[PDB]
Amino acid sequence: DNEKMAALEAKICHQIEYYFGDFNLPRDKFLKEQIKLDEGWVPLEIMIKFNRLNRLTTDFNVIVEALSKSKAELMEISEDKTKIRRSPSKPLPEVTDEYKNDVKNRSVYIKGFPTDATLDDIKEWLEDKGQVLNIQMRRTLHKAFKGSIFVVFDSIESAKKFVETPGQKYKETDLLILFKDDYF
RNA sequence: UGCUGUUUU
Repeated sequence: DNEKMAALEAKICHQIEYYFGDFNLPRDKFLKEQIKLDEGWVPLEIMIKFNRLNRLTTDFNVIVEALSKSKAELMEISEDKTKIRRSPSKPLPEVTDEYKNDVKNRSVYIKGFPTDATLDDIKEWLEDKGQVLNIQMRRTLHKAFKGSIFVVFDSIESAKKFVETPGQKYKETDLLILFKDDYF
């Protein structure tokens, strides 16, 4: 059962690091508010209101233990273990031309998922395909999923590898895979 | 990053 706990804690790490990451934090009004009141410190009481974390755990001890063993070294834990924050060692990148051009060059468009596909289905599908930093499910005005996504890879190398892999499928369907540069 | 809408159409 120590095995299941370790796997649970990896997920908790990944989820919280996403929330405070480069691809969510700057567009996350609710998280931004909480981050201004203390020196970046946000209480665990408030973090467990985030739905994906909430399904993983509501136990403070499990979250604190997860982030202590994390290899990303993004999150710090307060002295009293009640609050977490993004390390002042990891500032948010200034959104420059260089930065956005660098993100664009490793961002990929994929179309051909079923419209009833969930984020968890897509994540499962992307597991062996390279380090992915963001998944954006493209939606209509009324919030129906189109069956296309934008994915941001860690490096152009890992994006290129993926884009150049021949006949990629989601179960049944052939996928259209394009650099976001090539999509309009 | 992105996406979205924006009548001094």
